[PDB]
Amino acid sequence: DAASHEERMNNYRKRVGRLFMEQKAAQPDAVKLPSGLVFQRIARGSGKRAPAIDDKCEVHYTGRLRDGTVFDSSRERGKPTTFRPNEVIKGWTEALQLMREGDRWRLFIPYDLAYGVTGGGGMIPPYSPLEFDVELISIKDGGKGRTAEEVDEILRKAEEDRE
Ligand SMILES: C[C@@H](c1ccccn1)N1C[C@H](CO)[C@H]2CCC[C@@H](C1=O)N2S(=O)(=O)c1cc(Cl)cc(Cl)c1
Repeated sequence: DAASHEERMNNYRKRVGRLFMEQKAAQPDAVKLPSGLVFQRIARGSGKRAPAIDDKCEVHYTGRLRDGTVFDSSRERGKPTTFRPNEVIKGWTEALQLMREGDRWRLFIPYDLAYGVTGGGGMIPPYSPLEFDVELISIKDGGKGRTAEEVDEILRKAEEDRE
C-alpha cells in the first residue's frame, strides 16, 4: 500500500544517502567534522576572519543532488546571493563559520544537517544529502567570527582525527 511504499522508499533513501556520505568522507583529501559535515578544500583564500553567526556573506555556489544533478546555483539567480550563517541549513551554518574570504570548498552535507526528513523546495526529497561548491566572496564589514588561527586549530584537529 502507499503508506508501506513510502516507508520502503524512505528506508531506501536513508540507506543510499548514508552510502554516498561514507564514499565522500573516504576520499583521500576529504575532511570530516564531528557533526558529520564533510568537505574538500578547492582554494584557500587570503582573508583572516571567518564570519560570525550573523555576518552577511556573499557566496558563489552551486548545489547538486547525490546523483550529481545541479539543482540551484548563483549563476541561475543572476543577482548576488548573500546569506547569514543563521539563515541557512546547518551544514552551511557550520561551514561558513570555518571559511575566510577567498576560500572555496566542496561540501557534502548529510541529510540531518540539510533538509532532514522533510526535504525542500519541491526538488530536494526527504533524507537527501547535498553537495555544494561554495566560494566565500566577501563578508560585510570584514568578519567578526573566528580568527584564521582558531579556524586552523579546528580544521587541523579534524584532519588529525581522521579515522
Ligand atoms: C535560506 C535557505 C532556505 C531554505 C528553504 C526555504 C527558505 N530558505 N536555503 C535556500 C538557499 C536559496 O535561497 C540555498 C543556498 C543556501 C543553502 C540552502 C538554504 O539554506 N539553499 S539550497 O541550495 O539548499 C536550496 C534549497 C531549496 Cl528548498 C531550494 C533551492 Cl532552489 C535551493
